[PDB]
Amino acid sequence: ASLLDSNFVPINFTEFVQAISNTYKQRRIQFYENLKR
Amino acid sequence: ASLLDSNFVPINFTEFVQAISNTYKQRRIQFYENLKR
Amino acid sequence: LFDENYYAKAVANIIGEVKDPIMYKWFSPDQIEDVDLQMGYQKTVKWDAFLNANPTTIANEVNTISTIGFSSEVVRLNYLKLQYKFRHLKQTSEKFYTSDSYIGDINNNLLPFAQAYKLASSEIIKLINHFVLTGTVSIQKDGKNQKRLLPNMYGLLNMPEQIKEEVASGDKDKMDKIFEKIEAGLSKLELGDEFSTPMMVIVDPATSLKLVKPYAAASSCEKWEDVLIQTIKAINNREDVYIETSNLLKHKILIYPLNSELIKFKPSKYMLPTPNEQVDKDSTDVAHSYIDFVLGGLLATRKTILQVNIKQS
Amino acid sequence: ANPTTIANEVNTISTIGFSSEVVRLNYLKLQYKFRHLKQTSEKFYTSDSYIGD
Amino acid sequence: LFDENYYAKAVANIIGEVKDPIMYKWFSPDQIEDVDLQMGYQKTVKWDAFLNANPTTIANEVNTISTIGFSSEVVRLNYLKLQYKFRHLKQTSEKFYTSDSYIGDINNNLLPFAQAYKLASSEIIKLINHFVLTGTVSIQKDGKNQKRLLPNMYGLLNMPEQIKEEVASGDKDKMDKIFEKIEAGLSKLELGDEFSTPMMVIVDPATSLKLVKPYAAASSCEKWEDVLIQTIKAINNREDVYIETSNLLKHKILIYPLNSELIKFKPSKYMLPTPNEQVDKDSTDVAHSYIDFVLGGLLATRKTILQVNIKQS
Amino acid sequence: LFDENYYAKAVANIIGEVKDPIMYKWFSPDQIEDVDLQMGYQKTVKWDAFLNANPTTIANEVNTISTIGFSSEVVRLNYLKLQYKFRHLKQTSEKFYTSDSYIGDINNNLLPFAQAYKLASSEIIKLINHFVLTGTVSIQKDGKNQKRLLPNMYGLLNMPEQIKEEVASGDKDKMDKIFEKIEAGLSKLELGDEFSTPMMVIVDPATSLKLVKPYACEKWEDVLIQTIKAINNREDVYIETSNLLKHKILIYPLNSELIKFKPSKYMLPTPNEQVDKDSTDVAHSYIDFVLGGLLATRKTILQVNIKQS
Repeated sequence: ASLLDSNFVPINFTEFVQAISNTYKQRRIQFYENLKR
Repeated sequence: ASLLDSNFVPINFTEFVQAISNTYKQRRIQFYENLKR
Repeated sequence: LFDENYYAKAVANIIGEVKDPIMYKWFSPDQIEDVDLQMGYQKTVKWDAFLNANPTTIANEVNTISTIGFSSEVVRLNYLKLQYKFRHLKQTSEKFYTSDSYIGDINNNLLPFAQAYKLASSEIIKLINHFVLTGTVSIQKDGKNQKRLLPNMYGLLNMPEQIKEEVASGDKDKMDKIFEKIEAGLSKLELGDEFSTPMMVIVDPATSLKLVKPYAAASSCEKWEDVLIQTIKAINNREDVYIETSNLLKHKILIYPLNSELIKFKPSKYMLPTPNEQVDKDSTDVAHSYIDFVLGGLLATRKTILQVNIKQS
Repeated sequence: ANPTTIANEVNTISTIGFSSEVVRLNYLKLQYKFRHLKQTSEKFYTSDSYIGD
Repeated sequence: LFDENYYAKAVANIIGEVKDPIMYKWFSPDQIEDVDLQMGYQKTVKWDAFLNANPTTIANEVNTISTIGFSSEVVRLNYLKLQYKFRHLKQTSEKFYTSDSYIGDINNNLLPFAQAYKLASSEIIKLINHFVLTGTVSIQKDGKNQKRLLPNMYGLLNMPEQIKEEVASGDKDKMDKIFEKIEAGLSKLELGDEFSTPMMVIVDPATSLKLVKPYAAASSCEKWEDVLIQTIKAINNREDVYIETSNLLKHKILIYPLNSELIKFKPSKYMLPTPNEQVDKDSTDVAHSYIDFVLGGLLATRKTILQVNIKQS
Repeated sequence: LFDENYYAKAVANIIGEVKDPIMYKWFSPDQIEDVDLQMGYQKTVKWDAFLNANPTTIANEVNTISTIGFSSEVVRLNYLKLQYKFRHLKQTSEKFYTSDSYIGDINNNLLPFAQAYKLASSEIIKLINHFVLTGTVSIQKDGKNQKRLLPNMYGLLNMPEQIKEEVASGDKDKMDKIFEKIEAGLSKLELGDEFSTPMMVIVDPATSLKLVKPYACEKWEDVLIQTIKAINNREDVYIETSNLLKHKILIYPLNSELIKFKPSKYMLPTPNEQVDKDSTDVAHSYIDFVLGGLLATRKTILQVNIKQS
């Protein structure tokens, strides 16, 4: 579950926090995919 | 309306408190039924 | 409600594990009748009738007839509401405190809500049983720093206008003297027309261990308990006699009838511990909850409780 | 402490505390040594009644 | 949830605008691994062997022989939870505070929740980057009045047991002197068998300015940066050398390998700012909110980081 | 909302038991116009036109024609948000206090939310009426310990740049002297082209008592009505008595072109969403209201003050 997919529906604040963490990790991965040294 | 049953679904805290009181009363009656001096 | 209030849901899930109060064994099923009140007083009215003269003989024509009168008595019972607060872990934080075979913060003495509630409820129920037996509220073994209570709030041990016998300190280990005092009190009991009823005795463990002795030269085939049961049967018309042991007592013997016409317990329907809706929250993982309970509601007739106190000084 | 009487307005309430105890059981390993005859030396100590010196 | 919690909905709709941390550039994708923990510690056990004396010559009869000893080390990484509070306008009250082209009270510096959260998160991410680079938490340019952190919580610049070189105060203008110190530190580095890895260099803006001057008459083709790249390639076996400039640094040069076997960053999965569920609400238009974040989790081997400090006296 | 929040439902069901403010009797229906604000200032712009010269006769060929100009004026009105807090019984705890013939603790003077809200709203409405009539906020009969308000916040009595007449202390009981001051102020009133309007007079109880004595078979009240009818083109003159005033007389037109009341639409008491709760049976609620919005033209209100010493 991530905030990148709008189809995600958080049921409670716990799932909301987990989704935030997953979104941060996914953006980290995307940044390294788009990084070109 | 008792907490022993599962069919009862409280709608508010007042109903929940009444259910607690009824559960205590029912447990007392059951204790007296099972009591053997 | 259960979809929103997890604390209410957990209380519902764990309310079963709390054990029944031990005070239920001190009363017959008919003697306990609940009332719907939290704080305040409730009045009970009792009505009697009396004969003014001898009956009239109905013969030929008569207009003037003997009359029957009526009278009433009013008794007031006070009830008091009391509350406790306890700390616990926030529900959304337990995942960071779960362990291999336990949940909670041992170094900080923090528990999940269900376990904390169960333990607190058990302690409160013990306090309620102590009040019901003794009529006093205190958390010290010396019985000091007692909480001041309202009038018309009594227990089985401090109920006024009952029979009170005392055994002297030099006789503290003489069951013959103890039974002398017990029989004197049993003679002074005034049950009226309700004497044909089962009777109940509550003794402390030391007294029970003295009762299990053979009757005293020491005799055989008869115990002091048997002697006591026969003596009580003498006054209750060969009815049932029950004996109970309670560590709450101390050098005390308490004898009373199990008749709802003489002693009746009318407790509030909210006497046993009940959660409060208010839950203190914060930006940390520590929350606070509240538990409520109601005290009061013992009604008795005068001179129907025998209280024997053994002195040590 | 003694419970708190709920009347009018109040927010200072008596508390119920909790404690945890860790019970620990220790186990100790001990050893003895004893002298005896070597296996191959028994036949030189096998008396008619018994075996040994 | 989003039908009930406007603040949660706003956070979900605003989280995209918050930019990525710049510390990701200082590491390789294989050097960052998340750990599921908010506050606490992680342990790692490493075994080692050593020679206690010269070897023993086996000639004729001898039973006293030199020994080889063994040791175990436990490396502990601490993770610490931190929180900030900020004030904002209430959602129901935002309408009375909207303006022609903006929402918020300029006179009192009150903001809508989304904008306040975004700005606060940006500031917290800046603080996190500063911690990861330098290993200290402070809000003063002097660097004093630091927060007292737990032991075993270090950054790339204060990691102990690493190569540290100091360029004298009178030689701060001489790039050849600076390069002499850098070369000495590069020689003292000990990469072992994991030497073949890309290397990372972080420099301050002034040093970046000094690096573009021609190598020393002066050379007409090569610069000091090219010489530095060749020198580092000599010890990393002609692997890639990446150069970065950070305004956070002041007259300090950091050189370290981008190898997960030598340096590993295991941050908490909750390290980056996260909103808290608790919201303070009164009868006024001002509300308060909380942001949580976790610090800690840098692990490095001994003598694998070169830290060159240029004295500015 | 009415199933989740009980207090909102109670306010909805009991909001119809609060009487209308008595300040409505001092204005015509066209004079009151709400605005959408809670706190701050709102600027009102009044546009006017004027003739620069005599009109041009259109005969044969003409290019140079008389012009009509325009002018603007900006008036700034300040509004202030005020609040009160009151204690009441909690909804879940009402059933333990629902006695017969009354609900609530008589001994502790604790009420259910609906009744407490209704009473508090009535008191706040009385305070609002006092502000509208006088322009000051106070809870003392002497009028001391006044709350300091913002500028550009005026009532009918303290409005600046109006006609002020003062009757000397020695003539406090001389209706002829008071009437002389009233005639002077009525002469100094400047209504212009809007003079054909009904007029409103507000007096204190003592002046009301003095207005029924024989004129020195005619009454001072009749003489005053005739005097005002002499200037308002023989239209209605309404006379009102208020206990909020003390030795004061207020005369002003009931015309929306000269005096206009522009209250905030949240002026009347409104419950606040915040409710303070704890583990006991007592809870606290808040009521908000907004003050300000009176606008008038210069020299259109006559204020007569009878000095007592």
